[PDB]
Amino acid sequence: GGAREKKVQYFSKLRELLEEYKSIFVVGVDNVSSQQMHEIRKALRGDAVVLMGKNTMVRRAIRGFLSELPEFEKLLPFIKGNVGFIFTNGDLKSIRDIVVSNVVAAP
Amino acid sequence: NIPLDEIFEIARKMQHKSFGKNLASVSKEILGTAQSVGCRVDGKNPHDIIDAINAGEIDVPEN
Amino acid sequence: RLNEYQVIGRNLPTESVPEPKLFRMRIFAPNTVVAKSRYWYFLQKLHKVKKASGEIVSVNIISEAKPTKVKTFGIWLRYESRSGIHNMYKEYRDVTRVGAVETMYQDLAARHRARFRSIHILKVVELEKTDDVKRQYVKQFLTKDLKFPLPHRVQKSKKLFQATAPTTFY
Amino acid sequence: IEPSLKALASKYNCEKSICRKCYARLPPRATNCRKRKCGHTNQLRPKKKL
Amino acid sequence: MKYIQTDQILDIPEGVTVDIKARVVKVTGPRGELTKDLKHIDVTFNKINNRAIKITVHNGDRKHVAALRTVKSLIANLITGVTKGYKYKMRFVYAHFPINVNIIKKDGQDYVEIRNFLGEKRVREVKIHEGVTMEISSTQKDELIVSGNSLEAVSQNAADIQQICRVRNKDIRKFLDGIYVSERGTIVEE
RNA sequence: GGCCAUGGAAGUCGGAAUCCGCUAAGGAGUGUGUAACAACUCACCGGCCGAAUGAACUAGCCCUGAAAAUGGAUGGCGCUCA
Ligand SMILES: [Mg+2]
Ligand SMILES: [Mg+2]
Ligand SMILES: [Mg+2]
Ligand SMILES: [Mg+2]
Ligand SMILES: [Mg+2]
Ligand SMILES: [Mg+2]
Ligand SMILES: [Mg+2]
Ligand SMILES: [Mg+2]
Ligand SMILES: [Mg+2]
Ligand SMILES: [Mg+2]
Ligand SMILES: [Zn+2]
Repeated sequence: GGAREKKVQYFSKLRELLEEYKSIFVVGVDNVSSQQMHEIRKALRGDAVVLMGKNTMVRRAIRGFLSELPEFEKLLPFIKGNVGFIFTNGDLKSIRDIVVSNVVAAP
Repeated sequence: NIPLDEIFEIARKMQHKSFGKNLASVSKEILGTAQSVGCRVDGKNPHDIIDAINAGEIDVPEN
Repeated sequence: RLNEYQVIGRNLPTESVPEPKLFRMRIFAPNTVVAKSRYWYFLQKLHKVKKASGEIVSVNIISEAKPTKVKTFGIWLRYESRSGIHNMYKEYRDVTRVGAVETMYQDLAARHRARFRSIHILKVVELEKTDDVKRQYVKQFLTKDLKFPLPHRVQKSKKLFQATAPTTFY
Repeated sequence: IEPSLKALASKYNCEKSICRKCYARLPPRATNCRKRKCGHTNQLRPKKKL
Repeated sequence: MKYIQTDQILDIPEGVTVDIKARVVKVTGPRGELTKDLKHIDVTFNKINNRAIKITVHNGDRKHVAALRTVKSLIANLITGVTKGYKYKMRFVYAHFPINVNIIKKDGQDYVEIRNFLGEKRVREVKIHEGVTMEISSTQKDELIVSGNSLEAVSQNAADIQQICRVRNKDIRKFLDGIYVSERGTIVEE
């Protein structure tokens, strides 16, 4: 098994706080350095969460979780392509304010 | 040894390193290279102080 | 050209044991003289019995149940090479259990130089499910609506000379 | 030679593997020698550099 | 293993009309026509539609199966030769002696004339293949552009030019002089 | 720009080390490049296509291993789904 441990582990914290936090939204990124991310995290120690991982697996583990929190019932056909995960519990105005920036964009 | 209480200051001193979720991870990181050469690090070599601290030895919640 | 035989034998009865257990083997042999010989060859590989201390009780041909139904057979083998002794498993398409075994002997003769004397047939099984087929070279003939031509036909002539140009259409 | 052109030249003259038995000049990623005289050996080693 | 049947699918773009009869492929496109005889291979062709062609090998062994996708790739190269063209760019590599390259015409034939290669008094001449266009790049210093519809002729002429500029009796790791293919693309950029 | 060596070595000259933290991802680093950085490339994790894939081993025919002297012998011709 080996990886399946870390596999189901990625499916552990995958939820837990899921119900705790409020309805999140899109989190798209591309060509993002590791330092970039790392710093964004600091800006969110308790402000939010910085979850990341693959695309298909992320579905599967939760794609069937339509038994514990069915709620979604369809809140899944949205992870398309390069997709991360940033949690939160506040308001929309206090969202992009505590991310964005940290830009290295260029030609 | 030289763990003392003043190494927890090097944490807040170099509190610009490992963003480690909790500040104690600064110490953890600080210690993480403390074995680089290996010295009198708590009268021993790291990976036995550090690793154990993460495993849960005493307790240093440090605010 | 082979047939499948059911050979049944037993140890000779003694005053201690007057009805020894009857043992049957399925033997693929060209005739009944070799069928009873192969039986004793394999019993002495397993049991404390001899032809001198034993008795052949019955020899019967086992005919194919549906000789005009196309089947796929799996054959488990144990053969001796020039260097060692090996177990193998192979698959064949044929309509009779005997005709698959005839192909097997030709097949291990051709690809491994394994003579008849070097081969033990462990088991011949007809594969009921299409998922039971493990080998590619026979699974490719289990596809739906299988069609293929036969290009480059060579015609055998009764005469030495033909006055018209040869052709290979077909 | 400018470094851009020296890498282009090195792609054809230097970035190679060598057969240990017959000295054939092989692609760096080759697993066997292409020559029949050595038996398509896997005993290769990178072409040495200055 | 004698695979029962193996298939490859050619794709014909909109302006291209492939035309196959007795293993002689004639591909027609906006840029022209190219033909190739494949009588040394046993393959069969089926026209799926005006934009697709099935290429089949029946009951072929491992090597004869290996010869099928190469047919696919050659015909695809023909298609892109008559719809996009081919372009190889060569850079002139020398440490000390500049290479004097001219496009000459002798005996009614076009030639590539290499002079002063590594200081040699020898004048190297490479015949320019039919259907192959040479040009001295104006936008780049020490660049040769080899272009044409046929990939085989263009790459082989380029190889002729590269091979005639080989270094003898020296350490070629140190004496890196020569003419090398630097860019392999198409006339129509994508 | 880890420690020590070092004129300099900052991962990519050389020695004790092979850790920590964020991580899903990253080695105190697999290379090209520098006096040295930088720089790019990898290790691993990502997006993408979507059905198969990798490793070790066994034995058949073929190839290499396989160099001697007049020209020359599966008996000869010749033979390649033989
Ligand atoms: Mg995933
Ligand atoms: Mg067979
Ligand atoms: Mg005629
Ligand atoms: Mg070596
Ligand atoms: Mg030499
Ligand atoms: Mg010399
Ligand atoms: Mg064998
Ligand atoms: Mg000899
Ligand atoms: Mg002689
Ligand atoms: Mg002979
Ligand atoms: Zn070799």
